[PDB]
Amino acid sequence: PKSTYFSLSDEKRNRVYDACLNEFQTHSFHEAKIMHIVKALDIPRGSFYQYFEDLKDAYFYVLSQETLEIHDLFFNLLKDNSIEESLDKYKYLLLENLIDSPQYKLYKYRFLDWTYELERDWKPQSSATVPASENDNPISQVLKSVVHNLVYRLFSENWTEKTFIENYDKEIKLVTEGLLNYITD
Amino acid sequence: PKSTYFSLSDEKRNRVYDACLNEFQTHSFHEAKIMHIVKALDIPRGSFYQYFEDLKDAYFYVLSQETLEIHDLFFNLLKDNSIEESLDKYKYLLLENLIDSPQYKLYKYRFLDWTYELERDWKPQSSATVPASENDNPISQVLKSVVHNLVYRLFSENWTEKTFIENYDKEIKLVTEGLLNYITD
Ligand code: HEM
Ligand code: HEM
Ligand SMILES: C[As](C)(=O)[O-]
Ligand SMILES: C[As](C)(=O)[O-]
Repeated sequence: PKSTYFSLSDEKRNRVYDACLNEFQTHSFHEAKIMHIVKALDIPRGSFYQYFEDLKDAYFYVLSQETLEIHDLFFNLLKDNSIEESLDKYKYLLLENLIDSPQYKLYKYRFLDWTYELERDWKPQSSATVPASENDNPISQVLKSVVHNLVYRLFSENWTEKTFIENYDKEIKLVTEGLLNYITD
Repeated sequence: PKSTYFSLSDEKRNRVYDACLNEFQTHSFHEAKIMHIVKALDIPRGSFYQYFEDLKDAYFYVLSQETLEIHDLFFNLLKDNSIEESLDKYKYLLLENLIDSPQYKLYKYRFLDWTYELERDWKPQSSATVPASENDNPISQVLKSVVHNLVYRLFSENWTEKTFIENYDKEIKLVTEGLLNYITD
């Protein structure tokens, strides 16, 4: 977003952010409209462009902020828990913060309704949403792959909560024990 | 594709398939054109529609056939190798059949240039490209996740071959030993 967005008071900036978040919880990016957001906020359309270059700007900003949060939900556990137990705890933070949440829809669109055009503009502008050390390491890449995939399938196959828990457990156990041990047992 | 495509002689059907494959090795789906394929084959445009409903039909068919092959490259090893060693061998089949191949471009577009519109039409029409038992199991889901992710990054970050091998090894070892053992060692 633009400097004027960041120079808003906490209360005003948080209101603007909430309206942008709410638009993206209820519409895919292709369906989202600047007009919806300004009518929610009851501000002239012009005001929107003082905060953001365009819709994409707001979308990327919302994505970056919510993803940072959903990631921190996991990465914060590693300060006070084994990776094993952090993963088991994260399962339930996901129930509360992803499945039973308005973010369910935000993430379904991100996962299913992405495009090369979005990726093209997203990737070069993006700041890390994971810890600085935690991008370059094999542990994060493996857990990313497997957990993102469970989330993708949750959306894709419209899993119930119990089906999500069942597969997460099976697959995170396989990751934890390894392929060799899972095979022996 | 339509019945008339399948009723072609092996030689004629294989020629048509090669031209469709070649169009998709050199263009993203959005950039691909029926006109390119028929000019390659030197047949009237009308002939194309006797073989396929539309471009999407040919694209999906090509994708399904090449993916079946790239998957079988792995799954065929499991008849004659430990899963551990099959994975290590697969790394090199990927060098020969993905990186140094015309399929590099076919797969880059599939990985990076997909859309909800494509997925919407793809998913319900798709037949399995993996063994019947091998869709419903946690091993396949974990290996899918991790290997697809290595492939995504290969394309995304334009990895050299050596960088692909380095990360594959690190990450497939972590999968094989497990997170616990990788941490201990
Ligand atoms: C243990 C849990 C997770 C880990 C370790 C993890 C890890 C990562 C990593 C490392 C990246 C950056 C990829 C790179 O730059 O190489 C990433 C990106 C991202 N993650 Fe996660 N993730 C986890 C769970 C989730 C969940 C539950 C969601 C959403 C429901 C999510 C959504 C995203 C999104 C939207 C991105 C942006 C780029 C992309 O799609 O890859 N992640 N994640
Ligand atoms: C050990 C290696 C691999 C395994 C076990 C694997 C497994 C799978 C599985 C199980 C599916 C179907 C997902 C489902 O229906 O739940 C799938 C789909 C697919 N795979 Fe792979 N895969 C591997 C490697 C590759 C590679 C190297 C490529 C291409 C370069 C690839 C490309 C695809 C494509 C294009 C699909 C179509 C749907 C999708 O994108 O998920 N796979 N794979
Ligand atoms: C500090 As904010 C997530 O309201 O822009
Ligand atoms: C049998 As075929 C892959 O040429 O349609």
